[PDB]
Amino acid sequence: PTWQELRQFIESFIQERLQGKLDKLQPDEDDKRQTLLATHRREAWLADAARRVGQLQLVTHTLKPIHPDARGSNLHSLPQAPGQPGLAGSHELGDRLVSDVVGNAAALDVFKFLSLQYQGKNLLNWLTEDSAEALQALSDNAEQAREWRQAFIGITTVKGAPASHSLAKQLYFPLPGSGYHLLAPLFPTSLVHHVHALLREARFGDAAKAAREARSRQESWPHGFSEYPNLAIQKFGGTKPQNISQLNNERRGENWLLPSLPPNWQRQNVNAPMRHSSVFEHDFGRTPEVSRLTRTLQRFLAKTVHNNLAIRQRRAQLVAQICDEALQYAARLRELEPGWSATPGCQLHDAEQLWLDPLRAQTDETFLQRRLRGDWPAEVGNRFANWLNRAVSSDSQILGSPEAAQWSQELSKELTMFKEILEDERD
Amino acid sequence: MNAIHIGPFSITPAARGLHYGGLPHHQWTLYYGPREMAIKTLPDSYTSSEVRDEFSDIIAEFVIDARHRYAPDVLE
Amino acid sequence: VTDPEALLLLPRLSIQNANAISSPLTWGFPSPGAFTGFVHALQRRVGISLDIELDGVGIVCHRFEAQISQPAGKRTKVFNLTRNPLNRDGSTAAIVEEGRAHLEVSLLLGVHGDGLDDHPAQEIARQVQEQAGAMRLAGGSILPWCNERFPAPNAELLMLGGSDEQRRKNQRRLTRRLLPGFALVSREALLQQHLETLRTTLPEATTLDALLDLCRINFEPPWQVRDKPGWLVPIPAGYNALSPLYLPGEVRNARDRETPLRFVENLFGLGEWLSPHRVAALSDLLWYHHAEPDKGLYRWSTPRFV
Amino acid sequence: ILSTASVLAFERKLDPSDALMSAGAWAQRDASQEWPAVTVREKSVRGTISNRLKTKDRDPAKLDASIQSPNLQTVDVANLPSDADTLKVRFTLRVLGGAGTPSACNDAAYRDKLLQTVATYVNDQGFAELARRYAHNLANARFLWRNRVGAEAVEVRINHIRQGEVARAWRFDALAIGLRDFKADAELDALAELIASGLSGSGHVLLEVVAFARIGDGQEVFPSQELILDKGDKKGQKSKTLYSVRDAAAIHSQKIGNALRTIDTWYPDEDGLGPIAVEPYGSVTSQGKAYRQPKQKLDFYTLLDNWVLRDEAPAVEQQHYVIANLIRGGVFGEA
Amino acid sequence: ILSTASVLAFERKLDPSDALMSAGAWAQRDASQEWPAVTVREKSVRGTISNRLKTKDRDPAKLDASIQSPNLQTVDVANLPSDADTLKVRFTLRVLGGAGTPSACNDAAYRDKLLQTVATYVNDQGFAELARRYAHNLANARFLWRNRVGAEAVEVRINHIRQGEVARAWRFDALAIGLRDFKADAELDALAELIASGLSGSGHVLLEVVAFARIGDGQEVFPSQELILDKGDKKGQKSKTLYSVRDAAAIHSQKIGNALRTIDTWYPDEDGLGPIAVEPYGSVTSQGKAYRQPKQKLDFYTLLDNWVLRDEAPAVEQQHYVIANLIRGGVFGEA
Repeated sequence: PTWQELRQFIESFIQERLQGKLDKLQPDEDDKRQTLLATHRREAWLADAARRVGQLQLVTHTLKPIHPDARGSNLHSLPQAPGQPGLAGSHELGDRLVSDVVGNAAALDVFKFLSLQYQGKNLLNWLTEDSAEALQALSDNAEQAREWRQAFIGITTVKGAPASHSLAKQLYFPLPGSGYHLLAPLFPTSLVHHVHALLREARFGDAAKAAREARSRQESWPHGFSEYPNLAIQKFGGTKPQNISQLNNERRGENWLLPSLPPNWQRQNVNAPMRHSSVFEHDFGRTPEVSRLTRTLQRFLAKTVHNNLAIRQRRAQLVAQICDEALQYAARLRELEPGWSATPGCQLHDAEQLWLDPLRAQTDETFLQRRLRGDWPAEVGNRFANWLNRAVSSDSQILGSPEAAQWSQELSKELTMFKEILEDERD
Repeated sequence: MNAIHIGPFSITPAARGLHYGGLPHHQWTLYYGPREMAIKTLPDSYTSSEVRDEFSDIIAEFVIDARHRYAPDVLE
Repeated sequence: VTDPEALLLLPRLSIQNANAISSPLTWGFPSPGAFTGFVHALQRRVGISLDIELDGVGIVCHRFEAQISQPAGKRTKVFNLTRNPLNRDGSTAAIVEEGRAHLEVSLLLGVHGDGLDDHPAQEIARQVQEQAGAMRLAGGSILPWCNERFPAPNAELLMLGGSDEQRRKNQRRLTRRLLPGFALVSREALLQQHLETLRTTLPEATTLDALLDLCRINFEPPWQVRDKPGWLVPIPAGYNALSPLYLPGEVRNARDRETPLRFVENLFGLGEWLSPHRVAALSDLLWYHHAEPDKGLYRWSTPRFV
Repeated sequence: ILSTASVLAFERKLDPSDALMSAGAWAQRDASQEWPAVTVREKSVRGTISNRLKTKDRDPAKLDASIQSPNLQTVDVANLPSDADTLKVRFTLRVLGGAGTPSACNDAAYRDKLLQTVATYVNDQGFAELARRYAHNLANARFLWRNRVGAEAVEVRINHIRQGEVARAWRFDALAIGLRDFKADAELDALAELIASGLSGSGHVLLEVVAFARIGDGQEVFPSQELILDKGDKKGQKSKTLYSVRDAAAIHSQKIGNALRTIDTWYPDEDGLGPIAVEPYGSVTSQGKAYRQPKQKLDFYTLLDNWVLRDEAPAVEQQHYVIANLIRGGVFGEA
Repeated sequence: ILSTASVLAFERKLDPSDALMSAGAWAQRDASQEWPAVTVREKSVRGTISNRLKTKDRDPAKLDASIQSPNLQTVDVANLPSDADTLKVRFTLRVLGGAGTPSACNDAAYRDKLLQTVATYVNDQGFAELARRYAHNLANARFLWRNRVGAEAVEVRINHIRQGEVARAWRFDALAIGLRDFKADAELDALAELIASGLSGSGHVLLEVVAFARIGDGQEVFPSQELILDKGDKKGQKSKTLYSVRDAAAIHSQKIGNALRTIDTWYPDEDGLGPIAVEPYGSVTSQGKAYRQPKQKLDFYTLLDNWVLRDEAPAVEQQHYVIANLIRGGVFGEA
């Protein structure tokens, strides 16, 4: 409201900076105190700040995370909210926006001179309006106030020509009718800082650590937690993260990338089940994916029926995943030897061996090539269905009610699909 | 440094220090009385909170095993 | 934007050092925009001479290996780097952390045009395969399968089937060819409905938080894990406008002074990896460009999926 | 006025695959398709302090206290098996066409001038000397690096794969062909003709390069060491890590490319080393010194602006160096 | 002023392999290529209190309380079978040569001066005493560290492998050749000449060294032992882990190298202990005390900075020590 309290606050700020640099320098002689107070104690420091606001730039998307010998145009722009559904971005950052600072590592003090809360609001939004308390609290003269306001508000607007350096990325995009756009991307350091802050609360917050301790104590808690596995660290500054930006000095490197990985990103090995009796209960069932699927079926089998059919839809989808993995198992059985099924052995699951090794029809001209064609083995999934019958809960309440009927119906449908898949293996 | 006492638990280091990697290290030992449960090599740059958090998983596992081992009987 | 008249199966392609950092927020499998741009570069280089159009790519990703390591004492991971050459004064240059990945993917390409009636299917298939064998897919060289046991040619299958059963058998055989992999599809509808579910759970929740909730493992107190419909990776869903579309000669140090440049920001969506037998047709897996250049929104998606 | 393009980038021509390393016996190199791969294992080392002291810890008490604390590391080691004295290193090389064609260029006039300069280079002498030196660096197994140092016999087999079959098989004695002399041979000239036709062509030329080194039985092979930054973490890590693809030791593609590009014998410093890798500002990482400095008129950038803009065509050796940089690639262009 | 280089990295000459240990019988050691390898099995130990107390638990009550409840461990143990008395240890040594040339050097003039220094050494006194002591350390089985301390009879067979065939065979009684006296023998002089030809670069020398030691039926053998960071309880109190490559006990290559480097008999202290391993600041971890400290002007770094930088040539035995350090290799050089 009053200009006098803003003047008192900025004089207190420059006095705090003066006593801080006096304590840091610790000078007792050589006239260092007079030279320190001759440039950071009066309005001329604000004039000195006029030499510092033109060097700094307040941005939300910068180019300096891309190769640091590139000099482009870092721009502060909030992207428009897309009309298409189901996709995010930096447009989702509304009032939860932190604006990055780029420039010298010594002018950055004036950033807090643009980020104080004197009247209860940020001073950049105070200087974007022609307020009555504005242009009098910092300058007695009108024209000095106007040029100081223009220089102090120019930290948001992009300086120089619109430019992207050669070391920056530029990627052509095909237009629908006969065109291209060059589309240079910038690093969303505000969005990355927001995601890194959310991950900090998720992994090292007090409530998250309390929920982790409650999980470790196996007790109840009013809220849950998360883990965020397989995170990747991408440090931008090698030894000087302050040279990248101020937000990259807050989080020193550590881009904290999310694991967008395919399910076969941790392919262990391919193994041939030689001296074993059944593939589904001894080798295929011990893989961790179908292990989590079978524990999920065990959890979903003994449950209430209030969301039943919807849960059953999920259950149907769940059971589909398991037979998918069975095909996936057969898929990596295409990566093995052509004739592993013809090796000697007392028990090697010969009922499943017509589907386990499809390439032995190349090995044997008529000993076993015509056997898979004439037999058309599709009953093996029924054996797998028997293994899937070990994935259900041993509850008599499901058998008494129609839950077992729905389970048998979706099981019959999915193994009908599995048997139809296994039928046309000869093509 | 010195032992970390968490209830009946004592995290005591070996007096000898090794140099695993290039950084100095110490072999920290977790005892529940006379029985040790986890001997782990930890850096000398670790604070007491980090040494506590290294053995906190085994501490919580032993607490869970003690809860599930000496649980009282249930009448229905 | 159109139904393909044919589907061309580029086989197992071993991409050597692909860009593992797909996005400023995600790492791992590369962007689908890289695959769509590769198919458009294939159409730009050899598609026009064959009188065909190549739009829409379905990714299978038969193998993935990340050049990463897990440091001791941390549950996160770091990227293995390459030693760049020294500067002119003999000192080590500043390191830009770039991650690499060895991929093995097979691509379904949507082919439409009169040239399908002008050439044999194996001829245009072999031409686009030998063009693609000297290109790049996500920043990595393509290993063109020299001196192994049995090389894999393409199989261009015409989607204009004479009968529904023959078309079904063709699609099932083409799915059987690309079996040890996972189709990566776009899930804008699933992410939007999960955003609505979270907004009913708690208001003023952004799409970023709904995307994050569909990727982290949520632990619920009675301690179980909140399940997910699929793999539900966070993918780069395209590019949104960050600047007005400047003139082709306006932007300094552009790639070319004939293409207009516009500064963009990455768009993040939800993708799903599925077993490819769980789709009605293999043309649903095709990733299509969608520009909408008046409003930014330079997206890639899988239209006609469900 | 023919200003330089502000972005100017070239593809990696001669892009190799990762050099897969396996083990076997000499005179069984014909049936090397079933050779078991070299696996990278872990082992522990307890060394003692042997680095230079900076005259503050040279007192006997502190030095004895430092020795009394045991220095330990974990190292990734790759060894041959104790019944396999031969290391087989196999990779695939794609000689790409359009060697002088840049990926990106701002000015159309600069692109036309650069294409005309490269076209005059092919019309004058072609890629014949450069592909001769590339075929030399394929012919001796410089890509084996430290696997080449103490080997009894190194033999390189290079197979041209046209469609799906070996179109032409070259066999070279890698030890007879020196690491520093680029002589003339008939098989080497045929390989040079194939690589130069691949560089001058429109598609690509595919080669399979296999090198058998008789290092010794059970000896230590040297794959590429992975560059992993410790990043100032508190927990001690393994000091040495190696590179593998799938339980199979390998060399990085950039190391094989650096060995293939070690053809530059025209730098203004004395050739006591011999050839160096073709780099802008002639950087050699094994020396810590950069030859072909821009204060002399023999760095790649000033040679390109003299050859293209001001039409000051340099000597034939420096033209070979410039086109070897163009085949090498790189990201150029002033701001 | 000829300052020393910041990097002076040297490669390792006399490259050893992981010495695999198998088991067998004496007088059947001629046919020992089929001998089964020693397996690293597991056993459990109950550890009583046998260490010094810290003057706080010395009370009888807490001591008896700790003794009443002792601590159990699982140890990896390597033993011979109960019908096999002879331990066989096999490794291949690779004598490279070019010991004066460093792999990396920041200063070219310092590299030239070091090359001239090593060349003047070789012209004056070549690799004759050094190779004699290396042949001594191969002849006695010092690479059997604790497999030699109570062995009844040790025999070392060294075969020069040329083109996959044995060029020359040596058979030494390793107990007659002491661990401290460097005497002369005609076969040992022939092996010294072979290692001299390998180190001078005049030939490629690979040796297969097989040591047979009579320890006893079922006796515990001592391979290399790994560091264990975490014992825990998921791993059943794993206190000792021995080294093995594929179900086969083995010694580390650097342990064989340290046993081969034990040639340094010229440290300023008394030679009543005998030779020590060649290292900068002559450090012995078992003794815990540095022979050739930097204070007494006889360590490797001051002798190298006198011999090369200031042309102050040391004594003949001390320059033997310096060239033995150059053969050993390291990361010599400041920061």
